[PDB]
Amino acid sequence: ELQEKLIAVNRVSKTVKGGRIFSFTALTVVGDGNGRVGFGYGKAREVPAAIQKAMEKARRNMINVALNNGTLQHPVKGVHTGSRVFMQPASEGTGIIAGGAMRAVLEVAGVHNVLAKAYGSTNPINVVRATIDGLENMNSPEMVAAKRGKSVEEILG
Amino acid sequence: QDGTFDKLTKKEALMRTRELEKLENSLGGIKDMGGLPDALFVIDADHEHIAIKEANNLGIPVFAIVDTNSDPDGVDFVIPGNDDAIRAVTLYLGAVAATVREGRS
Amino acid sequence: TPEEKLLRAIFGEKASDVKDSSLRVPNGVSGTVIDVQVFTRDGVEKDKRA
Amino acid sequence: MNKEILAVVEAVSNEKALPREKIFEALESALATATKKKYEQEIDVRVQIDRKSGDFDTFRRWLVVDEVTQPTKEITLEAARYEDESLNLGDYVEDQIESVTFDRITTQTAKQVIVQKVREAERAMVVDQFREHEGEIITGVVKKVNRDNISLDLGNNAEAVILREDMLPRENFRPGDRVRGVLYSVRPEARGAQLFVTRSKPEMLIELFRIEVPEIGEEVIEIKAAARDPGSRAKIAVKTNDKRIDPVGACVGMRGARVQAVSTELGGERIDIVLWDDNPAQFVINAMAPADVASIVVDEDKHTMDIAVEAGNLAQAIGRNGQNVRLASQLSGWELNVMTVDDLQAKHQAEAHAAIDTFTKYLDIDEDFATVLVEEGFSTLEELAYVPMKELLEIEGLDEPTVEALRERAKNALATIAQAQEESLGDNKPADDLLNLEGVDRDLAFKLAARGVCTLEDLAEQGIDDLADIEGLTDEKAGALIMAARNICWFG
RNA sequence: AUGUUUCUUCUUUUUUUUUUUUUUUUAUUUGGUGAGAGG
RNA sequence: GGCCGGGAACUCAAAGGAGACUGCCAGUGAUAAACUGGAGGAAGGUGGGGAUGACGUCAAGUCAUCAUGGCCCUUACGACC
RNA sequence: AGAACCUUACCUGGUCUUGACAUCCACGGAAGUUUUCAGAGAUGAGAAUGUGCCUUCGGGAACCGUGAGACAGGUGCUGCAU
Repeated sequence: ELQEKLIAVNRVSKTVKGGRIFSFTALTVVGDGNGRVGFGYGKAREVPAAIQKAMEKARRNMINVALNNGTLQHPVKGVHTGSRVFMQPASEGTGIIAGGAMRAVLEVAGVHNVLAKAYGSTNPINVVRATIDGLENMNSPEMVAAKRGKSVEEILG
Repeated sequence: QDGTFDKLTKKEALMRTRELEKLENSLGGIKDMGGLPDALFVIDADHEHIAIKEANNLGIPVFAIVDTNSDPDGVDFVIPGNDDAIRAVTLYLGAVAATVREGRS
Repeated sequence: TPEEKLLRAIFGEKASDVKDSSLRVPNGVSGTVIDVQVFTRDGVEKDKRA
Repeated sequence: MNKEILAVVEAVSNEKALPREKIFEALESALATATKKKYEQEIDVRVQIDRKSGDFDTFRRWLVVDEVTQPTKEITLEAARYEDESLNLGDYVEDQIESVTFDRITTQTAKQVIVQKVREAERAMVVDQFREHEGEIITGVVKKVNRDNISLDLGNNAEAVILREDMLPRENFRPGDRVRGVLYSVRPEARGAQLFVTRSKPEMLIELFRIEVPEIGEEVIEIKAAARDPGSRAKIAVKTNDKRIDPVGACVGMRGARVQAVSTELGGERIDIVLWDDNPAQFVINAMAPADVASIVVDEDKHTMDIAVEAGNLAQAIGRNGQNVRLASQLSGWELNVMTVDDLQAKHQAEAHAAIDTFTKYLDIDEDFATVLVEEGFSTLEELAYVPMKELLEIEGLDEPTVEALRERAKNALATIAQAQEESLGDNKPADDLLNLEGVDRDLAFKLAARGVCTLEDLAEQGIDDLADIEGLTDEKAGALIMAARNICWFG
C-alpha cells in the first residue's frame, strides 16, 4: 500500500578519545503511487534500525502533488543546495527516464513518463530534496484557473 | 495520598513527596486529559514560542493573545491585545472560560 | 486441616483427622425394648445405668 | 494449641492478604452457628475468640431490643440493664455456656466460613485489582458447556459465564478450550458465576482493536462508534487528533495484518474500518463503504437520511439481507433509506406534488404560488404557520400583509384539521362534548362519533334504538346516557 | 633564559537469513465344619 | 597451678539485633542543594580498611595452563634412559 | 607458591617405532608375584610361581604382551587468525 523504497545507505563516522565510532545513515522514500510521496533520513548504529527509523519519519513527511495520468503538469526547475534537477513532463515519455535517486522518488510518487536530469553536485540526499520542492510547487491548472482568469477552459484552451 | 508514605524509609519518603510537588505543577492539569488536545489557547506568543512551533508540527489550531513584540505567523486565530497586565488576562481568561461553558452543551 | 489440628487449642485431646463415628444399627424390624441386660467384667467402672 | 492459633492467623493473613480481624469475626459466627445446631431449641449465641491465646468463650446471646418478639434470643433494654447498666439497644447479654468441642464437624464449618470469607476478601480484592480485566478481554478455560451457557474457569476459584446470546453463532467450544471475551457485567452471584462474559457485543471488537492497535491503547486514535452483526460483519468508526497519523491505515496495519488478527479471533468476521467525520452526511458516506454514494438528502425532523446510489451499486449499498445499510444506520444513529438516483427524484417529485396539493387545498392559493413555496423549501403547514416572518419575507413576491394572511390561513388550516379529526373519532371534540354525559369512556365517545353523534346535543337527540348496535352499550346504559345528556342540554 | 628531532610501507565492508515437549503407572463389616428346617 | 569443687557476672568464642541518618541546634546561602561550627554519642559528615574496575584504549601480554583456525615433522620436530 | 636427579621443554650419548598415553582388530597367556645374569641406564635374556572371575566354556572381558591399518603424539610456528 505505502510502497516503501530505499535509496542509499552510508557509513558516517565521528571520533572520540577512544577512537572513532561509525554509524549508518540510510535515505529512503515512501509513496502511494497516486500523488503522495515522502522521504525521511534516519540514522542509527545499525542498518536494520537505520532503515526502519528512516521510514517511520517518512510516513509523517508525506506531501501531495497534483499530476495528470502518470506524468507532470509543466516543465519545472528544482534547485536545492548544489542540485539543479530539471523535469520535463514528456507526455507518454515511455518510462521514467531519470538518474539514480530520481528514479526512486518519481516512481513511488506515481509518475511514469517524465524526462529528468540533475545538474550539479549529484548528491543523493540533496537531490531527493530537490525534486520534492520542485514537485510541490508545480501546480495543476485547477489551482491556476482559480487564481487567474477564473475560467478552467481558456487558461489552457 | 494514602499508603506508603512511611513504610520503609522516612527520609526517602520525603524524597518522593519532594519528587511529587515539582511534578504536580509541571504536569498539572494534563493528567486528567489523556492524548493530544484539539486546540490551544495561548496568552503570550513570544514567551511560549516553543509550543506554537510544537503545535504547528501537528494539526492543532492555536489561539494566541499576541503582544506587539511577537510574530503572528504560526498562530491561526491571532488575538491582538495587552498581556502583561493582570486585569488584561482576566478578561481573556474570563471570556474563554464562560464561552467554552456555553460550548459544552 | 489447621482447624482439625486446632482441637488442642479450644479443647485438647490431639487431632481430629480420626473418623468420629457412633455405631448406629440397621433396619427391617420395628419393636418395643422390653428388657436390657448389662454385664460388666470385674474391675471396669460401672456407669450410672449399670 | 495456643501458639497454633497465632501461627494459623499469621499464615492465612499472609497467604490471602486478609485482615486477621475479618477471619476471627467469621470464625466466631461459624462457631456460634455450630453451637446453635447442638441445641434442640432455637437459641441466640455469641462466640468470642481471644486474639493472643486462640481460646474462645461461648455465650447464650440475648439481642437487647425495645420490643421482644423472640424470648429465646431477645431481651428488653430494661431487663438487660438490670444485669449490666452499660448495655444499649443492639448489644448482647451473655450466659456462661459450655463451648463446643472443636471436633472435625466444627473444624469443617470453620473451614467453610474461612473459604467464604476469602471469597468476599482475597477474591474480592483480586477482582478490584483486576479493574482493567473487569471490562477488558479476560481469558478463561472452558469448564462446562451447557445448552444455554458456557462456564469458564478464570483461576483462583473465579467462575465466569458466557450466555448463548453472548456467543458467536458458529463457535463450538469443548471442555479444556481457552476462550477470550469481554467482562461486560459483574453481579453478586459469588456462589456460582457472578462474572458475565461476551464475545458477541461491540465491546469485544473495541477491546480487540485496543490490544492489536497500539495507537488506540495510547489514546492517539479513538474509536467513536462500533456496529456489529456477530460472526458475520462489523463496522468501526475511528478518529485521530494527530494529522500525521492515518487512523484507518493504523487499524488495518501492514497488508491488513492487524484487522485480520481481530477477524480471526472473531471466527472470520468481516470488519470495515471507516473515518469518523463531524459532518453527519460525510460520516454516513464513509459508513456506506464499500458502496459509492451519489447524493444524500437529510431530514433532521424525522432523524432520517435518503441515500441515492447508482443502480449498479444498489445491491452493494443494501448488502446481503440489508446488512450494510443496517450496520451503517447503527453506526451513525440515523435511519438510512437506500434508493436509486431515479427513485430519489421520483420521491421528491411525489412529495413536492403532495405539498403543492396540500397548500392549494388548505391555503386557498394557486398552484404557481404553492410551487414557489415548495421551491423555497416549505413542505408542511406547520413550517408555514411557525417559521420566523423574516424567512417568509425573503421569498420573492411576498409582502408583510401576504405573509400574515398566509400564516393566518396555515394556522386556521391546522386548527380545522385537528378539530375535524377530534370530532370524527374521540380525540378532543367528542372526548369533551359527546363524553360530557357521565359514564362515557373515550372508546364509547369514539364509537358514538363514528355514528355521527359528535356532541352532547347529538346524543340528547338519539333514541335507545339508534344506539342499540354499539358494542358494549346495553339498552339500560344507552337510556341512562341519553337521559344524562338531555338533563344537561335541555334542563341545565 | 629557551626547549632540535621522532625508519619505511600501507587496507575492507556490510539488504536475506533462520530453533525447541516430555515427562507414570493404577464400600466397609463374614471362612469352614456340625445339626435342624422349607420347596 | 583455675590446681579441685563450684560459679555465669566478666574476658573471649559465635549467632541474632540496635546504632550514624546531616537526624538536632546555630549560622550563612535563592526561603534550593548544601557548607562551617556546637551538642550528644564508642563512633559525625561516604567513621577506618578491603572486595568491587563503565564504554573503550594498547590488533599491550599469553597459541608453553588449557581449548582452538591454520600451516609443518611422521623410523621423526615423536617416545625412553 | 621453590631447577641435586626428578621438574625439563635444552645438550652429549645410548635407544625404539602403530608407538609411553585412547578407541578398534586377530592371536596367545588369569592378572599378579618372587628371583638371577648381562647392561651406565633404557632394556635384554631369562629362571621360578601363581593360574582367579561368569559360563553358549567352539566362553567372553578386568589384565599383560605380538602383528594390522586407521590413527595417536607435538612445550613445533603464527597472540598481527582466535
